[PDB]
Amino acid sequence: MGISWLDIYHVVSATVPLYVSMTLGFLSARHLKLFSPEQCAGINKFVAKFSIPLLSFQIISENNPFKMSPKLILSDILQKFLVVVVLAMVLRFWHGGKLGWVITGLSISVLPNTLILGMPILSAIYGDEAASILEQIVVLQSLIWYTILLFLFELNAARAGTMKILLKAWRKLIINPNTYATLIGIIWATLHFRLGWNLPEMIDKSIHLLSDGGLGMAMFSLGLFMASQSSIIACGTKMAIITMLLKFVLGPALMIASAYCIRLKSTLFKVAILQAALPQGVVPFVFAKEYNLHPEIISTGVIFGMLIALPTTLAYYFLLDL
Amino acid sequence: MGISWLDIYHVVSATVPLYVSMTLGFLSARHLKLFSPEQCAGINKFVAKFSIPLLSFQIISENNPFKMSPKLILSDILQKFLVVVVLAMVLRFWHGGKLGWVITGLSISVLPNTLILGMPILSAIYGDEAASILEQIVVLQSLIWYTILLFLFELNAARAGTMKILLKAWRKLIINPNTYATLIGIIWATLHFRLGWNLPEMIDKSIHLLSDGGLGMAMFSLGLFMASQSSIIACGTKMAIITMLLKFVLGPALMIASAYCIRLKSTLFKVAILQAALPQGVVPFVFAKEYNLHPEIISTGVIFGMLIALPTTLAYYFLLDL
Ligand SMILES: CCCCC/C=C/C/C=C\CCCCCCCC(=O)O[C@H](COC(=O)CCCCCCC/C=C/C/C=C/CCCCC)COP(=O)([O-])OCC[N+](C)(C)C
Ligand SMILES: CCCCC/C=C\C/C=C\CCCCCCCC(=O)O[C@H](COC(=O)CCCCCCC/C=C/C/C=C/CCCCC)COP(=O)([O-])OCC[N+](C)(C)C
Ligand SMILES: O=C(O)COc1ccc(Cl)cc1
Repeated sequence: MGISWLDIYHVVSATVPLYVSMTLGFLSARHLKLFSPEQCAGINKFVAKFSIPLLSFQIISENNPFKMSPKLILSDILQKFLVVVVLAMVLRFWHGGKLGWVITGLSISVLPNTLILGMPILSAIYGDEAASILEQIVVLQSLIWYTILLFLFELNAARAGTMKILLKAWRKLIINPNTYATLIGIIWATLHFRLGWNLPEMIDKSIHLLSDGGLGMAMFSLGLFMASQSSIIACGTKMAIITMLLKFVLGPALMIASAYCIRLKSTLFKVAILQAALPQGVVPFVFAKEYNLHPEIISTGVIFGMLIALPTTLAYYFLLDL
Repeated sequence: MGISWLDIYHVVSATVPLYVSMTLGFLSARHLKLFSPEQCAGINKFVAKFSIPLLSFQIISENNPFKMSPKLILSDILQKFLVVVVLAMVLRFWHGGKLGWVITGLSISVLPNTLILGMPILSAIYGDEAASILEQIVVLQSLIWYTILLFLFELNAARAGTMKILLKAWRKLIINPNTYATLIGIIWATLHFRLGWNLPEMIDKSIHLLSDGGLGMAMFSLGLFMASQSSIIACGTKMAIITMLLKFVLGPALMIASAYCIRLKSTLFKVAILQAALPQGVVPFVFAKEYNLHPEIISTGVIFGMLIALPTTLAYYFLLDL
């Protein structure tokens, strides 16, 4: 069946540390009362300005741009376009600030946590044939989709003529370290994998020194933020259910539609579909907190996702084989 | 001059990442204005409360108490006794508070940086045994000397009769994260090296996620604090010389005296002496900044010692080697 009992344990081992960090952050902010809200904001700003950009640079620079499969990229782009279209259509009939929910909808719908909790799960269920397609997904995710998400965040922030707002958002984006990180990362990937240049050991050691606890500190900030809320389900039960349906019932459905449209055939099809039902991630939450765009919804989604990501992933895996 | 030129590159490569993190912190605090003073204090608090204790626990757990060299421990204790007596005597006849000055002196004089700026250097200049000796010294440091320094910090904070103040310092020490970290690390090292109780990966992964970036974060905090002051050499002129002649002319000299007192022989007599003539670690800084005890003096020493680490250590190597 593939469930075994020595793989769903690998999943739990990969997931538990992210929970230990969140619990430590929450206890520190709530019961121990170490960090004031300003200090928590400073920690989150450090995560968003240094850890995340450096991790994105590493991810982009450690993958060959000339080996990425065009079909996978087309499928990912089509999924993102479809989710944008459906969210825009929904926000017209039902619901002021409409762009804010689009960013939130995209954050919790088409940005799975493929980096950490998507690697062991999928690598075990299908082997190494799924441990080289989830890096093509993660690199594309970081570069293209975090650049676009940051542009949308800046545009929304500037909103509160028309070319003035776009110009202001673009000007604030070029100063954003994430853009520089992604651009330098892709340039270095091209150079390394075409001309063979190797990064000097000093620079690699410096980057690995300053951006090694990025995931742990991100979880710490995410746990700090839930110390400032009244309940674990900050948004509410009704909104939490929608947050789950937007991540495990809509994202996977749009990914299946995109894969069918692109006609994915080999394990690419199943890995592409089953990686869209993965946990939500924390980078979207980090951005939401930094720009203060419905952080409660994102962070509430992250927890319950990471809880229920195993049963849903196994259900999708059983469905696919059928 | 006989030292192989590759050693110089090893030292420079081991030292560059720390300077890079320091420069990034300084720029973010002073030139980019990313962090307010409260946010910098929060980052330093996070480093001191979650990164340093976990790193110390790791260091203690990955050492075997039953292979420790008694002569090395006696030499290390005798250095700190000699330094304590000499510092008290000099502060007695000549010269706030004496206890605070004693703490600063014992933080700038008998607490070098061995973990990072000692292994690649003293192991690439002497051999492989030096790595084990430095590991033992670092374990002694993080186990007993950091705890004693924290107790002294708490005593100074309380002072700023005797039994009541000592009791208050003890009460404030038992809850300190470092105390619990070291007291659990020693017990776990005993259990793991006497019974084979390997630490489950679910816990090692959590500890690493929350402690890998501890060193980079400490350097970043040092850079932020240095940005807080006006000039790079904040302490002045007679506090940047009487702070380095106690770390490179007294810290090593009293180790040389203690080595003859204990009669260290072979490589030990040299590794144990040249490890004392190394730059200051950032943990004593972190502590001083947390407790606000003349942090400028420690920061200046840390900044100016990493530059002369190679000249001074080389001079000691070519002097003792005779
Ligand atoms: C068995 C495995 C070990 C598990 C830990 C259990 C230890 C023994 C049991 C209890 C004591 C432990 C208390 C620790 C919590 C901090 C101190 C405290 O106690 O919190 C605080 C003091 O914290 C602090 O400064 C900062 C928090 C430090 C958290 C430490 C996180 C890093 C931990 C590193 C240790 C590494 C351990 C290795 C684990 C792997 C082992 C295999 C005092 O508490 P309070 O009530 O007095 O005031 C608090 C309540 N108010 C605010 C209302 C007065
Ligand atoms: C030989 C040994 C020594 C070599 C050391 C090598 C690397 C050191 C380590 C990391 C890089 C140092 C940080 C660079 C920051 C650039 C400025 C910036 O990221 O944007 C900064 C903003 O930043 C920040 O807020 C965050 C600061 C932290 C930067 C983190 C960057 C992460 C990206 C890393 C990729 C770099 C890889 C190294 C190169 C490898 C390929 C050759 C904008 O200022 P601006 O001038 O770009 O535009 C400003 C325009 N206006 C003047 C109008 C304002
Ligand atoms: O981080 C550094 O470079 C200073 O070296 C040490 C770091 C942590 C401990 Cl517990 C002891 C020494």
